[PDB]
Amino acid sequence: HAHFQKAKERLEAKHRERMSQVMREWEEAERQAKNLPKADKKAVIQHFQEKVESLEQEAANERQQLVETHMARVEAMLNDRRRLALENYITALQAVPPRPRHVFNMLKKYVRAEQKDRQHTLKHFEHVRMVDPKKAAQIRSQVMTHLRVIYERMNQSLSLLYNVPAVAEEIQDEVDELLQ
Repeated sequence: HAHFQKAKERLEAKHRERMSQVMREWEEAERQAKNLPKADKKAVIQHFQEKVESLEQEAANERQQLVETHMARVEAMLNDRRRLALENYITALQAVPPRPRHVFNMLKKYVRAEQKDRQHTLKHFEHVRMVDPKKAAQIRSQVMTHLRVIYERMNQSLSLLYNVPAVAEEIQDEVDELLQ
């Protein structure tokens, strides 16, 4: 996500630099227009106001596209991190004999992968809800659906632990720390 915060910061510096050039050009336009009629003086104001307006719109566009790519990329990576962890956890469960600490460390990596996915998803949805509530209402369903899926999957994965009760009893408390 460093990739993202860096892009984010640069997007801002770009927009802020562009916003500065406009405010200058405006100043000069104002001056190089003093020797002008009212209607022509009001045209300059309108003109730079519309210039600022389009600049803000394109920055909004860049920001949106940036998060969109970010979400896509992070989802593919999180999915893979989850798949590998789940495999290592299931494989630990079937070891003969099963080793409690090894099962726990693999389970922890898997739970953390799922928690990461849930957290990232929720944080991005909440960001939208805070800045643009009406827009959040539009993706609400898709988001909650993805969250429920993560919840069901993690719980089903955790339930596998009860197929090896001896192991479950030995790591139950630490597993609780994990979910608490």
